[PDB]
Amino acid sequence: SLIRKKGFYKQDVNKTAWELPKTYVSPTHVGSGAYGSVCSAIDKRSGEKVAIKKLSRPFQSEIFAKRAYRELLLLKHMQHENVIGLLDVFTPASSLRNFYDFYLVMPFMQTDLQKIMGMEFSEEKIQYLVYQMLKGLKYIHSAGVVHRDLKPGNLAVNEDCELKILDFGLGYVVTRWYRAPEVILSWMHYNQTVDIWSVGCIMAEMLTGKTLFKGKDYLDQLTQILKVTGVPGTEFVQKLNDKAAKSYIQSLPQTPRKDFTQLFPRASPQAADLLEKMLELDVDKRLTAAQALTHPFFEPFRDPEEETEAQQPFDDSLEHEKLTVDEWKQHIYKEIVNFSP
Ligand SMILES: Cc1cn(-c2cccc(C(=O)Nc3ccc(Oc4ccncc4)cc3)c2)cn1
Repeated sequence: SLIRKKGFYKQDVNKTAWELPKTYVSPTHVGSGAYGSVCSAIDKRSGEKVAIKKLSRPFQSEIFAKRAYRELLLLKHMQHENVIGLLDVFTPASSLRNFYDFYLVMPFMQTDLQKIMGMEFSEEKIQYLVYQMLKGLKYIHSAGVVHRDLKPGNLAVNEDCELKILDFGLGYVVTRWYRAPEVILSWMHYNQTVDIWSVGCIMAEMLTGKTLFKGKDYLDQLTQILKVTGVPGTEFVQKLNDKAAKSYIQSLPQTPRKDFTQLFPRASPQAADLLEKMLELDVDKRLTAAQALTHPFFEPFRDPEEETEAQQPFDDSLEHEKLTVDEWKQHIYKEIVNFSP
């Protein structure tokens, strides 16, 4: 029996106890989150900087354990340069009795779009960033995984504006500025283009420095959205499965739509055209990621070779299962043992 597996040391990070393999040195607090915390560290085998997320009591309930397992599997499955992935995964535990937590090792990302937002970007920087976003989205979408909560805080960037999508595939009055109207209002069934709406919202915010859509409640956010999209016509209205929402729309002053040239008076024609095609209420007309990648806005950067798809769909399998915390610990433990970098 052991206290922790050999080649592990104990060190305080941000005033909590961490247990790390010897190969990871110089841990430095990065952030504390809702289900874990993150430090940066150096892999002395190569001197590369990595992020390490310590899961916080993942085995306190079945909900917590399923969540932790899902994050592990989603990170393991995706292999794309614009989608954050798994470099390593470990636990200091030597047994199931000793198994209390585990750690995920990922490439270190300096910051994210939320921290460098607020300000107006050059259209070339917007081109590069949004192109990377759409490549990552095309990949996870091709694996059958949607994000559903894409926002600037979910888009990590390093100093060279290399971008990785975070937190893919996961009440009160939480902010929903970047969520698609069909998600907020559940007035028709959604598809993968829910993320494309978010891209539009983010791109607009880069062009203007101002958040496109806010509002204290869902009705106010809808009013702000219709200011931009215009009140939709009968073709869209017929697709609503919410009869009260349909009646509400048909009873509004029928305000026409766009001149996104007028809405975004400093954007290029290609930027405004792409925004027009992403900020589209009709979920069957809104661009997919793959279609948006073909748009003239990305011509200076476009490389179809980089626009890869996942070779296999994301496949779990236990996603519907209702198991005990002990069984979830068994499966997670197996996955950690079987990992290979
Ligand atoms: C609860 C849940 C989470 N997930 C999930 C799924 C897929 C990816 C991530 C994720 O990006 N996680 C992640 C993001 C940022 C992290 O922190 C950094 C900080 C700096 N550089 C790199 C990573 C660590 C983990 C999380 C599914 N269910």
